Amino acid sequence: PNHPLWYTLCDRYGLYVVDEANIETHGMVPMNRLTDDPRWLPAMSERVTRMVQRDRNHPSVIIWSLGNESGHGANHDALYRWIKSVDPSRPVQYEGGGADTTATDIICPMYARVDEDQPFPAVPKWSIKKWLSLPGETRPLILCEYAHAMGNSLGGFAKYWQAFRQYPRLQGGFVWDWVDQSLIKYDENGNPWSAYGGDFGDTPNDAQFCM
Amino acid sequence: PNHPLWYTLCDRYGLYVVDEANIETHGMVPMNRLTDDPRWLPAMSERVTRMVQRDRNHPSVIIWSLGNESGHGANHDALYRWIKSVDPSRPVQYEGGGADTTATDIICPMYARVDEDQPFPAVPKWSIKKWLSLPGETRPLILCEYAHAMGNSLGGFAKYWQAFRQYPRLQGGFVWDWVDQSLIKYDENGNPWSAYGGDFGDTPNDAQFCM
Ligand SMILES: CC(C)S[C@@H]1O[C@H](CO)[C@H](O)[C@H](O)[C@H]1O
Ligand SMILES: CC(C)S[C@@H]1O[C@H](CO)[C@H](O)[C@H](O)[C@H]1O
Ligand code: NA
Ligand code: NA
Ligand code: NA
Ligand code: NA
Repeated sequence: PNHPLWYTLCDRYGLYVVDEANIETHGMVPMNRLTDDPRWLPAMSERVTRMVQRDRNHPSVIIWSLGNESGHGANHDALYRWIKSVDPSRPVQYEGGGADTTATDIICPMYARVDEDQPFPAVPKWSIKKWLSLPGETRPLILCEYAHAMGNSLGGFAKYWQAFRQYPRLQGGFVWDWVDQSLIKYDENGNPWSAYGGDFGDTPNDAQFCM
Repeated sequence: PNHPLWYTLCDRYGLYVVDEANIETHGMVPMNRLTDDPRWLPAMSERVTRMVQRDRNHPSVIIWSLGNESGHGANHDALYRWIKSVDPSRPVQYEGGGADTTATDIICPMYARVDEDQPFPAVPKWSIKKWLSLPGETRPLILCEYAHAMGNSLGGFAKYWQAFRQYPRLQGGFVWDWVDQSLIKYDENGNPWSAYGGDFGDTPNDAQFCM
């Protein structure tokens, strides 16, 4: 959840918002080790329930998200249903565990390509055009993350938009991401420079991936 | 419906057969002027019902077709249901009126392209990949006619098969078509040669489109 003023501005300037719970357990092995553990349901529930209690009156928020990269656990299904029950005015989405689980109203993959499939075991990233028509699938598809803008990037961006415009159910996505997470440091001449992972003695680190 | 021996051979050699009623009113304006006319329901019913009564015991026949290029009329819906009722063991298909009407269990367009949409009024031919995922659509797609092999042709044939293999619901199609409808004529020297439309004084005619 963001600083409270953010929603006020989106309400007034006009931007659709996906409000997301502060829940990410990416480094766990497997990714859903905590989210499928009932012992952690309480902690997770508050991160979801208290967000809804705080932001449910903001018109800018149109979709609720159960968090990010935490695999797919039984706790997600429980909280998915809690939200659907308490606030039926907004769809609920969550990408963990394959982007099309029982815990999401929207197929919301991250970095699924336009025409090329990436058949990873258990959690494949199908071509988005293909994903829509898989047997029995009927939901809209909006990428929660796509077009990783790291450095000299965004090659192939037009291919996504051509598909978005051609396929009714391909309803867009959220580019990753808005601003480089570089930090200011100062050299001997007191000149400020942009720093990334590892520049503060932090280790281990993932260097420029924060930009 | 074909010569009776054809079904015998298909049963024994092994070929899936689409048995089609002898009904085509392509030349009408609009194309469904007769098929939507109840006065013509009797004549049409016999062409469908008598076909089913004759070939319903052939295992090679796996799909029934209500005919060809006769637009979409109420008579089609009536006969679609008649077949569904008397023989639930075989899906019923029909391309007329848009290839995805209420008279077909299979999206069976003719010459719909792989990636390119052909937004014709009332009866558009959508890209086959796009067709499968249109809002609310769930049926399989098998082209009743594609890759018009007229003369030096079949360019782009590989594009269809790549799509067929990638998309579960794109289950193939029927190339148009098997053999040139050329007829033999003889010159002054008694030497035989292949003739087409117009070579018999027949006029008006459509020349080489029979091949
Ligand atoms: C396979 C790893 C790179 S995971 C990858 O790292 C990215 C770095 O910007 C983002 O955080 C993505 O959301 C994450 O899935
Ligand atoms: C005249 C075309 C626009 S209609 C086209 O003609 C073809 C000729 O081989 C086939 O008969 C197709 O089935 C028919 O739709
Ligand atoms: Na779209
Ligand atoms: Na990053
Ligand atoms: Na297929
Ligand atoms: Na022809």
